[PDB]
Amino acid sequence: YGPDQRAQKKGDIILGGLFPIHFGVAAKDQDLKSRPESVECIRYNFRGFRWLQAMIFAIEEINSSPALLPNLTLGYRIFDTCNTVSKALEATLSFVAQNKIDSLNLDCSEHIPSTIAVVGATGSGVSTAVANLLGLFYIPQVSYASSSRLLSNKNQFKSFLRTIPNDEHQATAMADIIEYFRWNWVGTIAADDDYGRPGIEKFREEAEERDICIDFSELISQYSDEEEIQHVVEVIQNSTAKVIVVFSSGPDLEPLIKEIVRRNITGKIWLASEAWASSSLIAMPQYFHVVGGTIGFALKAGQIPGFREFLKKVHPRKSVHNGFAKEFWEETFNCHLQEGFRPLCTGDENISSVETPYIDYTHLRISYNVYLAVYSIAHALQDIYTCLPGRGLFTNGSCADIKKVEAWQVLKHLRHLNFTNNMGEQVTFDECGDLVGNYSIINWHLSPEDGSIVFKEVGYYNVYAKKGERLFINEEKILWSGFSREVPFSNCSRDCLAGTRKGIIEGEPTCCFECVECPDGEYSDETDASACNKCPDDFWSNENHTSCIAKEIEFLSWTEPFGIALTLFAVLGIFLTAFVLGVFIKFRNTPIVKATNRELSYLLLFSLLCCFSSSLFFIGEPQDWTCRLRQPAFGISFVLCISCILVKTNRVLLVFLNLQFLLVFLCTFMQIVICVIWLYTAPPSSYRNQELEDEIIFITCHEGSLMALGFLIGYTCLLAAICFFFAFKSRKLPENFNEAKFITFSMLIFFIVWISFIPAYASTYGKFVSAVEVIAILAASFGLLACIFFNKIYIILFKPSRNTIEEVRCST
Amino acid sequence: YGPDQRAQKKGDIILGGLFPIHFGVAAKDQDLKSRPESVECIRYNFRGFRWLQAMIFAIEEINSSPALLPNLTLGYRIFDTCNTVSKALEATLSFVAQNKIDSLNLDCSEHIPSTIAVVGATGSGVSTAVANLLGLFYIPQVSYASSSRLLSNKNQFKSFLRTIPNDEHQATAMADIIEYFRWNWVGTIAADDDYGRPGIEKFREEAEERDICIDFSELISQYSDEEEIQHVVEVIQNSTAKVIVVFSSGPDLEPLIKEIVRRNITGKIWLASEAWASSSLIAMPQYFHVVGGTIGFALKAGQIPGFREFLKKVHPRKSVHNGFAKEFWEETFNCHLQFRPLCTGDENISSVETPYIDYTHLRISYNVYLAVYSIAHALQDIYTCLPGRGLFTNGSCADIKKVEAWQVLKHLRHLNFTNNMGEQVTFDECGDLVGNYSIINWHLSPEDGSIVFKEVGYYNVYAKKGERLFINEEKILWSGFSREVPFSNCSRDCLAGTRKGIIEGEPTCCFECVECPDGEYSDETDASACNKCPDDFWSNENHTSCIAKEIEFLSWTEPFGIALTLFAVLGIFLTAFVLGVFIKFRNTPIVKATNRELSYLLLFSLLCCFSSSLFFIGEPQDWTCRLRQPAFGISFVLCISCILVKTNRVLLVFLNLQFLLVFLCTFMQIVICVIWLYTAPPSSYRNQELEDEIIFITCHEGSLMALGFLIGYTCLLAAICFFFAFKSRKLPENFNEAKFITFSMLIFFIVWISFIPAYASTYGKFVSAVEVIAILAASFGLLACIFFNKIYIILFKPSRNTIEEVRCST
Ligand SMILES: CC(C)(Cc1ccc2ccccc2c1)NC[C@@H](O)COc1cccc(Cl)c1C#N
Ligand SMILES: CC(C)(Cc1ccc2ccccc2c1)NC[C@@H](O)COc1cccc(Cl)c1C#N
Ligand SMILES: *[C@@H]1O[C@H](CO)[C@@H](O[C@@H]2O[C@H](CO)[C@@H](O)[C@H](O)[C@H]2NC(C)=O)[C@H](O)[C@H]1NC(C)=O
Ligand SMILES: N[C@@H](Cc1c[nH]c2ccccc12)C(=O)O
Ligand SMILES: N[C@@H](Cc1c[nH]c2ccccc12)C(=O)O
Ligand SMILES: *[C@@H]1O[C@H](CO)[C@@H](O)[C@H](O)[C@H]1NC(C)=O
Ligand SMILES: *[C@@H]1O[C@H](CO)[C@@H](O)[C@H](O)[C@H]1NC(C)=O
Ligand SMILES: *[C@@H]1O[C@H](CO)[C@@H](O)[C@H](O)[C@H]1NC(C)=O
Ligand SMILES: *[C@@H]1O[C@H](CO)[C@@H](O)[C@H](O)[C@H]1NC(C)=O
Ligand SMILES: *[C@@H]1O[C@H](CO)[C@@H](O)[C@H](O)[C@H]1NC(C)=O
Ligand SMILES: *[C@@H]1O[C@H](CO)[C@@H](O)[C@H](O)[C@H]1NC(C)=O
Ligand SMILES: *[C@@H]1O[C@H](CO)[C@@H](O)[C@H](O)[C@H]1NC(C)=O
Ligand SMILES: *[C@@H]1O[C@H](CO)[C@@H](O)[C@H](O)[C@H]1NC(C)=O
Ligand SMILES: *[C@@H]1O[C@H](CO)[C@@H](O)[C@H](O)[C@H]1NC(C)=O
Ligand SMILES: [Ca+2]
Ligand SMILES: [Ca+2]
Ligand SMILES: [Ca+2]
Ligand SMILES: [Ca+2]
Repeated sequence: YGPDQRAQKKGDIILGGLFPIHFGVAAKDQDLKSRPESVECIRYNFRGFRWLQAMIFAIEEINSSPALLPNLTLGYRIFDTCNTVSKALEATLSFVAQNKIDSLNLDCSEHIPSTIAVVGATGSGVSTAVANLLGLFYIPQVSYASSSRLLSNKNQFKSFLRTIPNDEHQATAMADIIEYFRWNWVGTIAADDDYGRPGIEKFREEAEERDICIDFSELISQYSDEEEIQHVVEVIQNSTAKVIVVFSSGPDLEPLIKEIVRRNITGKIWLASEAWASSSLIAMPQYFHVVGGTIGFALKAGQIPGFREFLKKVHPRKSVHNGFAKEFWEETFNCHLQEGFRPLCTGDENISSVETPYIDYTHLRISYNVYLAVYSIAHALQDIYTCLPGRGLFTNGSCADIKKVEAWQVLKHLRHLNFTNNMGEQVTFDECGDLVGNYSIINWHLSPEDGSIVFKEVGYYNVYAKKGERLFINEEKILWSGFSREVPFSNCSRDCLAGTRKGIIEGEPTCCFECVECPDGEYSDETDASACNKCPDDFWSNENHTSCIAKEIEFLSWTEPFGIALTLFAVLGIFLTAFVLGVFIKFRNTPIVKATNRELSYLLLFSLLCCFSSSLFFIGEPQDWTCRLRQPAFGISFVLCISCILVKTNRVLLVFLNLQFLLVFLCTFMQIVICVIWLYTAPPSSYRNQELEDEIIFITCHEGSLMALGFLIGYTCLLAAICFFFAFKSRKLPENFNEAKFITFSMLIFFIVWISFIPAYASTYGKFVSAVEVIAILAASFGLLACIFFNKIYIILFKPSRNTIEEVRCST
Repeated sequence: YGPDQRAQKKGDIILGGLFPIHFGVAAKDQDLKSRPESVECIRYNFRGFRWLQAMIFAIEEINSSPALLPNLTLGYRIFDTCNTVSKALEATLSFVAQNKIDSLNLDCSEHIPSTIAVVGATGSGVSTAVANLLGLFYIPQVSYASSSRLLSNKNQFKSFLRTIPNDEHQATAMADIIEYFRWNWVGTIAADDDYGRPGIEKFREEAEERDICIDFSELISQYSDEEEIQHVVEVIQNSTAKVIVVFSSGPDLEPLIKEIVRRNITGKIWLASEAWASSSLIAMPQYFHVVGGTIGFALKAGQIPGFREFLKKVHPRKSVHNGFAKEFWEETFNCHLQFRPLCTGDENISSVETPYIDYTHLRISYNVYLAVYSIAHALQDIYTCLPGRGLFTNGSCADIKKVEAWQVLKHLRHLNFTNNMGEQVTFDECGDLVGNYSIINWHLSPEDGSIVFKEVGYYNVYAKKGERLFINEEKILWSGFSREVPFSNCSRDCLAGTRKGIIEGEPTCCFECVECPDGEYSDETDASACNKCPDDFWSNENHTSCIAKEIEFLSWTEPFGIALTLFAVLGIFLTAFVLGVFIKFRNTPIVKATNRELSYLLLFSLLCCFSSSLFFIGEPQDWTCRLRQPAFGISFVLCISCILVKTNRVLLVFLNLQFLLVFLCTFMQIVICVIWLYTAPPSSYRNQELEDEIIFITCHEGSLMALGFLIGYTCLLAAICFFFAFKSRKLPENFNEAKFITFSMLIFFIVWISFIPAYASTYGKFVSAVEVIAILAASFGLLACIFFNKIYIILFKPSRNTIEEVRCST
């Protein structure tokens, strides 16, 4: 009536199931020279047998309780799929044998039992192929471990339900894990089925959202040959990425793991999915120098309060409704049962003496899914049983009949299901028939007692919280590759420090770059800069281009000690001129003072008080008003002083008011008219220039027109030359204590100071070019004050005042 | 047993058939006392009807010929799938009904026929679901239009064969088309099934190798609701990529196309796969402002001779074995068979424009023809087997009257036949067939206003990589117009003055051009690193290419240097005239009155003084700048020391002593010029620090103390002579010589004082222009004062009486 090896028991209501008792089929090649024969399944799976026992224990538990489904019993027909689509299709063609006869009008035993619900398959290709056929007859299929997203399409899979979350949240969780430890450079490996490809595509979308670069991406399989495995290992070994993300199962990853262990490749960081993070085919001590320190996902554990004793009650003779117990007994103890080199089995053997994954578990993660997968169908049937007329889920509020139940009525009550389990948590299904739950994050260690691999919990993924606040990882429990508390470095290129930029594009992806220094006018202080940023105006870049600092303004100042030293030599001149004026005003109507002109000497001593005070326009910060008055002050004061010297000597002044006060006004007026035309045609101005150096701003003054500056100096030098020539011709003539000799000396000192000044102006730098124009004024101003006046002051004031000051003297 | 309407004919060997007579099914989802019923198909498909008629015509043509399978007949049973997996599984269960009883031991009618082979489905999900159920019983399945790569796995699909190539070459061809027209910013759209998804993953894998950046990737479906369509359209119209690559079919693309038409989105470039490049659902003229100008692939054509005449003979009452003809006659003429009027039987098939009779090429109908003939040649190879040469265990043949499905599968695995067009047909180890592609482009007809597909190229799968694609650019209208090739790059290419230089958290295809700073350049049209311009060169103005620098010095061939050279040669040629008059007119009282031998040592020092100015003209070198200053120093101290001991007033009374006072005064400067050059020598120096455009060649003088000593000693010896000669200006002796000595020593100081501003006021190339005139003025002033008045008296008219020993004494 189907497959030979089966577990079945009769009752009023039949359920079906499909479990992996073997890992696969025998690898043989069909040459088709003869009739094809049925294939054999090779490797025994003990986890699958425990999952099968979960169904039987749940069904018997419901059969023993009068709270759930009174006066009604359950049966089962359970087969083996061997992780192959063909054997699953052979079993599910037996599930639909009665339903298909009525649809094909084939009209032969007529005693075929009916299946109203199936606890579905493990893999996601097997489940799709089963659901394709079960959807024709609306038979519900409650899978416990199929987690592909493609089964959430309710246009194609009308009657599919599951008790496991799908793989969108796990891909997003791996993206959060990679983003958490600050990595960019990864690689991906997938199985070539319906479980690997959507997980890798969702992870690729999530990683491309968060700027994570993928180096290599490969597909592997259980039946891939040797050349493909060698090519994948060459792809892995040619890469600098340490972090590798795997969506695969155990049987699909075991060839690649064995090949990587054979070449002994150490130092990779494996990120595991739910299928192989707890797999005993890969969690072996022999491989721990390759796969140590693996970080992986797990489901949430469950409590079945009587299950281990039921596992221990197994026996190959007392299990008459289980056809799978005999081979479990043979593979567990390595012997042979006599059919009613391997020795003969006896019934007196102990389950606890052999370490197999049948009772070596510490948690229940998929067996709890099988437990709820039976209890959901049981509460759907109970919801059918307890209905009151007029309040059903049908047209007129009518109710289905518990004596005559059809599969689509159970499907309709499974679409509206809300029941509380043994822990007090509520179980419902979505509009896509899904169920949601948390994840655990575990890490592979090495036991110090027996050397096996221990899965220690390091964190959780809480699916109910807001986006960005879901992952929790404790870093103090992670051992990277079984040791090495340092977090490993797994991004492409090392970061550029301050004063550099990411700079050069290469043709590689964005994660790989270089480091280039900034120019000499800009600043950059950040890790991984893409450009260099310009300083604001009147700022210049700091050394190493980390920050930007201010700029220094250079001018002659009032408070620096050189300016303080130059102010006192211009104050001393004023208080020496105001002493000569004091002696001249107090000691008037005396022969020396009255012998020459008294009124011209007052106008000469006022012009000297203007010549000393005209040097203070060259000290300080230049502005507009102190550069439009800087040159006319010197010009007018010196032409007034030189005119008063020239017109006073009286030898060729009156013999060739007064006629001598009118030769001063014209000579100063011809300079005033120049200084008015200059300021009303082309005025001087200030300037803040930055062109000599990039770190010093100089404050200088533009003089405007140079012709009006040439006239200003040429007229003064012309008048001093006329005075020098007219005073040189009277040096021997003694009159007023040999005055023309001292006038000649003063006009010589004026030209000596000018000729000494004209080298020094064109050879100095800023803040020192306004330092020569003060000493050039404060040398001529004492040279025109000493020679004319100090000899007469000595005769008037000191001891020659007894006899030398008289009208008899100062005549020869 | 099975579906209601079918096309069925009895024979000795029965073949199956699965064709899409309809496009899809309706939507009904509720379970309120349903006992849910059969789903209805909606839209009629005439192209699928033509494919079904191709299979029927091939079977009838095989049965008419005595040269292929004699004394035997072929039958058929053909169903409809409506592009649905469930509707195909209902028929496939009817196909395997006899074999299924034996496996389950279900045991009854016994009249169930046995199907030998199935002509497979169109879609790549429907074919997978059929192949899963058909591989149990080893019934072969030959598909005419499924092209997914997932069907090439022979561990899972043990009995599946194809007559259409898979989609590796199509995705590689799309990558070659994109690389040919030089784009790097595209987008992708794929159908959400077993057709679109591996093809778009293969295209992504090929496009990462060729440096093509993808902007967006989205998935569509036939039964998508409204919100997904609005989201996909909003993804499309935020992108700057004009090139969109679609890998889907007609019914899955139609809702998105309708939504893009209603929002009037224009300007995009569509790249079509084989499925919708000839689809009439998308190629409506009302959509031409959106999808006009599409570039797509197409298969290779075929020839079936009497096929149109077979198509023109369909009739609802003369087709007794084809139960699909009644709905065809209703849908073609919009009438009703016994508000739609009542049909008569006499309507004309050529009066209605449908895709049934208007095709102009056969592509998939030839695939159905080749499928049926492949099965027939496998049966003929079974039939003509010689005993002892079989393909079975002991070399034994099969039996044609008791044939089974696995025997036909074994023979189809070893099939090699020739078709009506003269080629060879065989399947490889994955049951795959290899073929070329044609590349077509959508135009608008100027007569009917419809859409015309014009061949612009071919893709050749038998050539070496990089030599497969052929495209004729002269035949492409890029949107129904616009012969210019469009632009799809993320950023425009940089120029030679700039560099490709930013990173934004954006893909490598997107950048911006940063201009090179003053001093750098590039010289390529896409440069990832701006280059520093080489040494002694500088950027021009736009940093697109840089030019050399200008070296600044006073030169021999510039006219100013020529003028200085002439003014220095005139002094030598005037000194050699005074020396000629002094040598010819010797033992005469003017020449003999002073020291004659000491006046020959002064006209040599003047010849050295004029020639010492030629070290300041030209390019500075190491030897010129090491002899530039000592030559001036020794020549001027010799020329001043020969004047100092010549006046004779305080020289011999305060060739015995004059030469021994010349020698010490020149030796005291020779020792300085030896210590300076053997302790701290001067050197040449090229400097670029003043300006970035001009290099200056100047000279470092080394120590400044040994430079100050020369000038100080020279001015000291010129001041002592001035003081000693000023005190004798009135004394008349040898024609008032001390007055002229005073004038010469005054002119020397005037030239020095005039020189000292101009050295510190000039720039480069003019600072060596003042040091020549300052030497050529002192050298003329130390000659004109001394050696002209005497020459005038000796040579010209005062030679009669003034030159005598009675004169030149007072
Ligand atoms: C104040 C002053 C007029 C300089 C000055 C000072 C004191 C002096 C004492 C006696 C006599 C002339 C004197 C000139 N400001 C002008 C300055 O900007 C620029 O000056 C020059 C710059 C170049 C060449 C010459 Cl030829 C001069 C002068 N001259
Ligand atoms: C050739 C020379 C010695 C300049 C020279 C030329 C002709 C001259 C004629 C008469 C007398 C002295 C003369 C000096 N090269 C020196 C030059 O580099 C630098 O010179 C100076 C630079 C700054 C200050 C002074 Cl004080 C001098 C001089 N001096
Ligand atoms: C768009 O970008 C592509 C590549 O990103 C540019 O194609 C390059 O053009 C230069 C100039 O002849 C060639 O040297 C390169 O070999 C081309 N690249 C490739 C990959 O072939 C194309 O020119 C750009 N189009 C623009 C800027 O209009
Ligand atoms: N859900 C996985 C299968 C799976 C989950 N947990 C497992 C444990 C063991 C083996 C397989 C599994 C899939 O879709 O393919
Ligand atoms: N190649 C398509 C099938 C196909 C080819 N041409 C078509 C024309 C119309 C519809 C479907 C098709 C597939 O694999 O799915
Ligand atoms: C790359 O690695 C560095 C450590 O070298 C780390 O600080 C950084 O966050 C990583 N990720 C980036 C740049 O995205
Ligand atoms: C890996 O690198 C080696 C270099 O020795 C090369 O030969 C090989 O083809 C590479 N494999 C890849 C890129 O898959
Ligand atoms: C393999 O790699 C491990 C890692 O350190 C090393 O200890 C060992 O020596 C290597 N070789 C073998 C043969 O195990
Ligand atoms: C299930 O029932 C509980 C209690 O009646 C209710 O609080 C909860 O919202 C229900 N769940 C759903 C999905 O309706
Ligand atoms: C998931 O985890 C969070 C916090 O760890 C917890 O509050 C929540 O109850 C968990 N979910 C379930 C269904 O227990
Ligand atoms: C597209 O543009 C709209 C309008 O600005 C914007 O709201 C949306 O976020 C953009 N992106 C996508 C993916 O739709
Ligand atoms: C669509 O837009 C184009 C220009 O963008 C315009 O010519 C055309 O008429 C539009 N079609 C409509 C509004 O139907
Ligand atoms: C198929 O038949 C042709 C015709 O003789 C022959 O040339 C060819 O070698 C055969 N085999 C293959 C694999 O094409
Ligand atoms: C395929 O394309 C090439 C290029 O034109 C051509 O030579 C060849 O004949 C075509 N057909 C076949 C069957 O190879
Ligand atoms: Ca009970
Ligand atoms: Ca690359
Ligand atoms: Ca025949
Ligand atoms: Ca991005």
